[PDB]
Amino acid sequence: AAIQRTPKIQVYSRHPAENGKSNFLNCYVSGFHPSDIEVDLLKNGERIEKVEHSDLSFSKDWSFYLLYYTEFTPTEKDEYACRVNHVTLSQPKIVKWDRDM
Amino acid sequence: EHVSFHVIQIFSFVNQSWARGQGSGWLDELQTHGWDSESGTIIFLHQWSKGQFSNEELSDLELLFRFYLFGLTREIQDHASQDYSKYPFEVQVKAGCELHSGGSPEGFFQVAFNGLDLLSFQQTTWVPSPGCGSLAQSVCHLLNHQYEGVTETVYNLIRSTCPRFLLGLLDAGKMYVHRQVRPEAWLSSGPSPGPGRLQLVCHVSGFYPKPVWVMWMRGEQEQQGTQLGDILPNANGTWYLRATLDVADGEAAGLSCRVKHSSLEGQDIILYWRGSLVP
Ligand SMILES: CCCCCCCCCCCCC/C=C/[C@H](O)[C@@H](CO[C@@H]1O[C@H](CO)[C@@H](O[C@@H]2O[C@H](CO)[C@H](O)[C@H](O[C@]3(C(=O)O)C[C@H](O)[C@@H](NC(C)=O)[C@H]([C@H](O)[C@@H](O)CO)O3)[C@H]2O)[C@H](O)[C@H]1O)NC(=O)CCCCCCCCCCCCCCCCC
Ligand SMILES: CCCCCCCCCCCCCCCCC(=O)OC[C@@H](O)CO
Ligand SMILES: *[C@@H]1O[C@H](CO)[C@@H](O)[C@H](O)[C@H]1NC(C)=O
Ligand SMILES: O=S(=O)([O-])CC[NH2+]C1CCCCC1
Ligand SMILES: [Cl-]
Ligand SMILES: [Cl-]
Repeated sequence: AAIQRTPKIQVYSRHPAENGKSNFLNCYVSGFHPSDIEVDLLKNGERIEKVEHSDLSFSKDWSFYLLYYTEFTPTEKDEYACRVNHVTLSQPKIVKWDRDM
Repeated sequence: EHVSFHVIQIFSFVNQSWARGQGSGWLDELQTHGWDSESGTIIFLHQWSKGQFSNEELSDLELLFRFYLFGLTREIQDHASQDYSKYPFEVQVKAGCELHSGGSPEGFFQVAFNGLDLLSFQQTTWVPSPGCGSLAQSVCHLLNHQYEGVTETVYNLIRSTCPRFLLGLLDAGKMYVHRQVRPEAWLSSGPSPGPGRLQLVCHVSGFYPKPVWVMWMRGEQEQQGTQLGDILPNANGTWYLRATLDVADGEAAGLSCRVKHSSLEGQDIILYWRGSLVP
């Protein structure tokens, strides 16, 4: 037997999105299992290269979570997203970061 | 007033040759230790991460971890290369101890197979998980009979070494563990939950400790309609929290987000919804 859990993907900035001021974009990918996952931060569609992320960990139900984060300077023209691929996803899920949030 | 320290290990067995392991140490929710798998060493994430243990003691801990990794992988792979269709599979281990109010230590050692509870170490005996029986019962039998010093070592680690190390860690990192970081709070307009309707959003980011109270209110009446999000992590050990409320436009004036946190020292954070009302 084995349990498969679909990742929860939440995208949020560390500070208010002030177009021009540096900031941090966080993608929190939680509640997934098994551990193999592919997380990418995307600026306007292409993959960001300067992406840090926490060490893998897991909740009390044994599901895993990860925090990917990057410094970024948001602008009006820019759209930022988090793309997660996992065995539970037929195809990668992309969650756009709501600047207006 | 309760504190814990955990060592978590995650093993992915891909085939009868390959298997990758990860490990970390956690004081409550703050990661204090990583594990370098190439050198097989503890990574001290903070200046105080050695927790008043000697370099000899910590290098010996690394020795024991390396031997335990070797033997654990060896025996599991030995059993699994006979069931190769079972590959790939994941094993998770959560060991450690909780210091209870009054200073009472409760150690624990829990193992999951493929994200399902496999077994635990209760008092001084391996206990299989109810459900997931045959493999649990088997492993529990092997652990309770063949593997001698494994059991005693586990008991002494989670019952004596873990709480001593935990209190040494709290003593060494007193300034970081008991820090108070004032949050930043701002307002925004989320997606229209309908025409005329209006989604007020209140963000509270950058706070430690994790406990926080966020609520939309008009005066003292807390709006029962506030939807509070999850407490999400920022990097560098602060937290983020969104609380939303959809109201009727024109009834949004006078609403205000309210944030209480220990770091505030009483003077709570209040942010009134302005919208297009301020020239
Ligand atoms: C620090 C150390 C201290 C901790 C260590 C303690 C834990 C270590 C590990 C604990 C696990 C012990 C419990 C075991 C339970 C079960 O025994 C055993 C399976 O039971 C039966 O076994 C049979 C085999 O025997 C199987 O039948 C085989 O199925 C296969 C399908 O792939 C094929 O059909 C195959 O057919 C052939 C073929 O076609 O050729 C025929 C050949 O005859 C055969 N040749 C043989 C057999 O010699 C060949 C074979 O595969 C290869 O040799 C060829 O390359 O294959 C057929 O045999 C059958 O399904 C199966 O149900 N469970 C497992 O595998 C589970 C995986 C093991 C570990 C998983 C859980 C991790 C351990 C738990 C956590 C670790 C410890 C917890 C705490 C940590 C320390 C405190
Ligand atoms: C294993 C059970 C131990 C439980 C009691 C631990 C006592 C605390 C003292 C430990 C000091 C450092 C803590 C983290 C060690 C590094 C680590 O995360 O290693 C994981 C590795 O093993 C998985 O590859
Ligand atoms: C065993 O697993 C490793 C990890 O991916 C891989 O490099 C190796 O080729 C695998 N063996 C196979 C696929 O036969
Ligand atoms: O100080 S603390 O807020 O307890 C530390 C929180 N660390 C988080 C960042 C990595 C993702 C999950 C845990
Ligand atoms: Cl290994
Ligand atoms: Cl605004």
